[PDB]
Amino acid sequence: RIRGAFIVFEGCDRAGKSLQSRKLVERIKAAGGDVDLISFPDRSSDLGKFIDRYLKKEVEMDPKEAHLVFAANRQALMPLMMKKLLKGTHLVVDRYAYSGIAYTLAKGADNITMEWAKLADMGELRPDCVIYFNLNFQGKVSKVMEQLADEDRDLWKVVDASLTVEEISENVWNLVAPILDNVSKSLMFL
Amino acid sequence: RIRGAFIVFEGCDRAGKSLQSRKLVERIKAAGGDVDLISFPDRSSDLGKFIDRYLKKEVEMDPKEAHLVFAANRQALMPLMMKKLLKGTHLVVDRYAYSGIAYTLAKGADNITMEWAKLADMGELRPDCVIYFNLNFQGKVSKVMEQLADEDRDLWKVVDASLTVEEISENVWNLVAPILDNVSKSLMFL
Ligand SMILES: Cc1cn([C@H]2C[C@H](O)[C@@H](COP(=O)(O)O)O2)c(=O)[nH]c1=O
Ligand SMILES: Cc1cn([C@H]2C[C@H](O)[C@@H](COP(=O)(O)O)O2)c(=O)[nH]c1=O
Repeated sequence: RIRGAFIVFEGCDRAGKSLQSRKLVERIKAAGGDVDLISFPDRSSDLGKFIDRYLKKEVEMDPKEAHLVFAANRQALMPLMMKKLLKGTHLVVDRYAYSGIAYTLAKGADNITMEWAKLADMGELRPDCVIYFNLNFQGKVSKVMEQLADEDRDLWKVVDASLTVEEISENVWNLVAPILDNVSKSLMFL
Repeated sequence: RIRGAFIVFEGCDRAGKSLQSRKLVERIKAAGGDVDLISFPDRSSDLGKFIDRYLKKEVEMDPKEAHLVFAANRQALMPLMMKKLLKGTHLVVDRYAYSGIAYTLAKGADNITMEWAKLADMGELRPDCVIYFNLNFQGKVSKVMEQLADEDRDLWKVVDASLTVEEISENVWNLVAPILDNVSKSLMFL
């Protein structure tokens, strides 16, 4: 067993996650490393195109409905992701189950709790590290992201997404690099 | 609290569930009762039309993906269903979470268990009675339906779907009628 690391980037919209994920992937390749970039929702599947329609406000879904649909989109990619990590390929993943929970809880729907919202993604891979880009609807998403982060300060590392692009990139590298060495370990699951 | 009963019909395809559900609804109305008929998957929503495309083999979904999507389609209707029962309206429901489990387990996918498959539908209403129409892919769906039925012989009543239409209708009435009187009770959940 020689496995890659599983790195998740989380945060509110506009936090520069998309760019910082491409940069981390570039640093890992500059270290001769094998790495793939995954982004959720995965819009390339049939369900992902439905989700894209949802995000464009062309189709509607209730809170619990939408929660399970975004989770199904993640569950769909677990065989591919497990194969890649086991081959030794690192995964950098932009948004994951935590976005799923935070965006679902921020809707304030009746009869949803955090305990309920954790059921949908059970069995999915657990990341070796979650990088949270810390920078209204987005305001309550951040509140949930803070509660998740403080629930598990082992997994969650918080970067200052207000600093410069190159500066954030540097701080992310400094957190992630020790993990790349240390994991080559059993897979962890939610 | 004066609530209606929640009756689920389950079984393999071709078991006459669709007709027997319309007949039960007719008997309840003939008893002056308020009743609505619900069928899953609910093809009238945006997600339900996606599911219809799935069943027509026009879109694809992996086992775990499909499981959560069919479950989201059920979760979507829970506010409506709870409102109806609380108003005293009986619900006769053709297919439910149990079909969801059975059809999902019959695919024989890797890394699915019955324990996993029960997570998606948690929080949904639990029926007061499940009528199982007892009459290859459909062969393993029946095997799962038998295991579910024998797990909980309080809830599950098994009818002989080989007898005549009018005869099955009679046997279903004889099981359901005592429940209609007795529930008018707290709601039960999965
Ligand atoms: C992964 C995920 C994303 N989202 C949202 C966050 C974004 O507003 C949107 C698309 O994200 P994106 O901009 O990163 O593509 O989908 C959810 O609502 N639930 C989820 O589970
Ligand atoms: C409710 C439900 C139905 N199904 C299947 C059973 C049928 O083959 C099909 C449509 O059922 P229908 O003929 O009762 O409309 O969908 C699932 O695969 N999963 C589910 O959760």
